[PDB]
Amino acid sequence: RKRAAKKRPLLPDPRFNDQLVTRFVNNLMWDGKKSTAFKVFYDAIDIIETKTSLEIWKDALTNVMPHVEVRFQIPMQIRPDRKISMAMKWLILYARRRNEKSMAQRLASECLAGAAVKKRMDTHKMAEANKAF
Amino acid sequence: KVIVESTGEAHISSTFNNIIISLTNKKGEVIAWSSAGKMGFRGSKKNTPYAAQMAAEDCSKVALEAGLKKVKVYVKGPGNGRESAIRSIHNGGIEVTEIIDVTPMPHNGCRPPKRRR
Amino acid sequence: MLIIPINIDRALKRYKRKFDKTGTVRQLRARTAFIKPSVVKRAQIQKAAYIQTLK
Amino acid sequence: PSGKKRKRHKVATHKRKKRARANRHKK
RNA sequence: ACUUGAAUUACUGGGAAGUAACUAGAAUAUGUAGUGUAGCGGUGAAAUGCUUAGAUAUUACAUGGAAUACCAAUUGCGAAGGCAGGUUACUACCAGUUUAUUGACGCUGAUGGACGAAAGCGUGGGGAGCGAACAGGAUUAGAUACCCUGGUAGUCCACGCCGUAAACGAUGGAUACUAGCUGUUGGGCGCAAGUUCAGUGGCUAAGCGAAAGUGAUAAGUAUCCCACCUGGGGAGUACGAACGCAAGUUUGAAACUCAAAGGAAUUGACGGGGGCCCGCACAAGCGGUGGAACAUGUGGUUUAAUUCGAUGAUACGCGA
Repeated sequence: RKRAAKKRPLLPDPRFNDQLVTRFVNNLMWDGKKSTAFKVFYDAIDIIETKTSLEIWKDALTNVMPHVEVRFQIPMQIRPDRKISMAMKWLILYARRRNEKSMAQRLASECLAGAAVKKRMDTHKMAEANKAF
Repeated sequence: KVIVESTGEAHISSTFNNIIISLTNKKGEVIAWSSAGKMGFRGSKKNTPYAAQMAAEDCSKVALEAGLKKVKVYVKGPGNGRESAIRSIHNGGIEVTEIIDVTPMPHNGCRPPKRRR
Repeated sequence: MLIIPINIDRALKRYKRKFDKTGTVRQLRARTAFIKPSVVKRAQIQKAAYIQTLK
Repeated sequence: PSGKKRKRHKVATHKRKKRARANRHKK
């Protein structure tokens, strides 16, 4: 009986002029601080310049996109868009467990394509079991 | 030891809690059997189209490498899976030529057992 | 019996709908349990009365 | 009518029945 | 004295109407033989149970018991209980009609006789399935139950015994009158329409009824006969008697206690009844509390006093 949705339109960022970076830093924000989140993301993607650009980050963001979730524990597809919010949430949630020094340092999990693919593998292994529904 | 001449049947006996597929020669000698509970589906999912399909495909490409090409499937009993027990045999090699249903119905023979509350 | 001669999905759907039409998908769920005449004779006087009042 | 009136006549006929059963084989 | 009531006879029919004897198929169970390997069965999920000593599954044959899918139903028959696969024999009953026949031979019916669901009892067989009691598994705080796996009596047959039911249409049997509409069963008259008897359902007018309802198959208006009722509990109890192998059946009080029990309908309330909707109510996401130290509030314990009040949602950083 919510009867509506608005999807909350967004606005792109100056660097990389991309619309996914804005969603990523929005999920990265804490206590309503966007500037420091952008700073941390930029330091992280520049630290990732060891090995290309944010292309490798956005492709690593694909390996954490599940195709079916269990929610009598019935499996079902999630949505064509909630996939890139579960992927971002899982990446950001499991990048805060790395025992590195800084946030930009422990965010170096895009090259681990490492606690991010494990979640998708467990989801697929738990969804392929309850396939008779 | 049993002759596997290329004319046979597939007895699909289903019920309210399981299903059993048996590919059999044209003389009654069973060649290869399979069951939903046999295919690691122990629980309330034995009576499901996916379980029936897996149980059928288990024995399909087992009796296939024996000399069986044409089947005269006999279906018996109620329950789900009668569809995707012939679907995933005709879609897995061996070809079906009949869908004869031989579900037994008594003509007021015996007393049904004590309607359950 | 329900012998049906013979794509495969078309013939399978034909067989399934013939099986649902011949009145058996609900004939065995009635024989799974025991219905004594004292209860099988009221489902007629409560059905005929409904069909009559629906006229 | 109401069932409360027909009630208690099951208990009055069950207690007597159980008493007569428990008083059998007495001699 | 008469035929209109009643009964008999003649012709057309009618049915799961009875008793006895034969016979058929599907299905379940068991056994033998062939094939074949790891499960089968069960539940809201599990376990007990059967299985590598070859189960479940499939084919062929054999054995045995009970009940008769479709037809099949507000159908039909029977006084009621009740009666359902098919065939025969021995009976019984009913309806219509051109007959012929006797002439009130009729209705009801206390004592009484007969029949009388299921369960139960005795003797002798049979026993496939189901299954009281009972044994395990499961749920629960407990489960002597619901659920699951087995299972004795019984259910069946041949002689008997008891005579009880929500044995209900909760409406005794007759006869005669009083509006219609609409199906259906078996007859008659009909080339069809349709009409008239005998049964079986629904709507409804008048009329009855406290109302629900009934309403030509009356709970409508009359007459005859039988049974029963007189506040609730005690109580269908106590005592005596009759019947029965027994279980039990029939008849049937009193002392004592209360001012109430009871039927129909109305408004609200409620339901682990149904239908349609709403709310950060739930589903998703974020941040918390409950963990640690500090501040106030309150309960509790002490004090000469620890001022008073709210101590669920609607009190507890409240009056202040």
